[PDB]
Amino acid sequence: AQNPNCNIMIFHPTKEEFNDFDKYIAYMESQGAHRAGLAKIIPPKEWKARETYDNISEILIATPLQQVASGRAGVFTQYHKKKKAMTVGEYRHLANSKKYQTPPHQNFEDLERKYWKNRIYNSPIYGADISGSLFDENTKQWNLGHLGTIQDLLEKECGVVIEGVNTPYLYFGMWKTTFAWHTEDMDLYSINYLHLGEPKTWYVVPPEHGQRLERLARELFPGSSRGCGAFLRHKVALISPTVLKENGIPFNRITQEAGEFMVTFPYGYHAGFNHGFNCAEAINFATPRWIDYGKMASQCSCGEARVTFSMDAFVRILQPERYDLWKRGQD
Ligand SMILES: O=C(O)CNC(=O)C(=O)O
Ligand SMILES: [Mg+2]
Ligand code: NI
Ligand SMILES: [Zn+2]
Repeated sequence: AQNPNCNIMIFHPTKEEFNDFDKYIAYMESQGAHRAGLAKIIPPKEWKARETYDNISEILIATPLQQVASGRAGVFTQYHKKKKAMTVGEYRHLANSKKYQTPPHQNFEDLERKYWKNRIYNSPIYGADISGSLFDENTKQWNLGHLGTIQDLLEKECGVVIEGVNTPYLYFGMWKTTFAWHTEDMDLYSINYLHLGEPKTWYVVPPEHGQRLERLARELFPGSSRGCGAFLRHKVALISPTVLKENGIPFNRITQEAGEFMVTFPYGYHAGFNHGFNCAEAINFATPRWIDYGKMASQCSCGEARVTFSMDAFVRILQPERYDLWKRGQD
């Protein structure tokens, strides 16, 4: 069995290997990369996403989100308070202000320590989930707006044509902006490209051990767990590496830098934080190996998770027994 300890693997494809996206994902899986839940892909030196980032300041962040924490430093939830619209140039200035800028630090490990010590005492503002793309249309390799769609994959594997679309999203971050513990909708893959700026630290639980994280989360968030049998779908709970280690939960960590891709694999729980002002692009995708995970994915039906239009067909076709309850939660 390849990668039996479920370590995060780092790949360096050549320019020839960077042509065929599906083939390279399957290659990484042949080497056991999915066992970690997360892999890093460093593009060949010949590749670029676009020519420059000099002209992005007028992008609008219609609904910036202030991430307010409750709990203790290692075990907390966050809610998202909506703020007034601002441009990416305005948001960048805000991120660099004395109130929000990254503190002085020695290295990524010192900054990680500072994040976990101090996160709860601040409320950073995240420009998340903005439909759009920063890949140039002429970039033919690993262009996150030109991937094969999940609807086409379902149709190819199962024969059923469905409605829905699959487009990328932009994330503008600052110091301490946080992504809560989650797997993707319908336990899909994700791919995330860090276009510019400061790093993103990731934590990940191997898919084979996801239920250990879920059991811990029910213990640590007992009100939330009574409210919903899949409350991590709400994407609000944080648990620190120290707390995971104290509770014996298998996990790994890695820091993504600008110019690097990360892939999350089906049912790979992940969480993390941004080091300072940055911009990422991410999208969900599927492969044949996903279908079995999609059929078994948990679902939130309490009303909180509320998701895209395109998840309807995935539930309806893959999970017909659950569909009526799930759809009630959507309405
Ligand atoms: O970058 C972020 O805030 C969160 N991204 C992801 O969870 C992802 O790419 O799957
Ligand atoms: Mg612009
Ligand atoms: Ni994710
Ligand atoms: Zn729920």
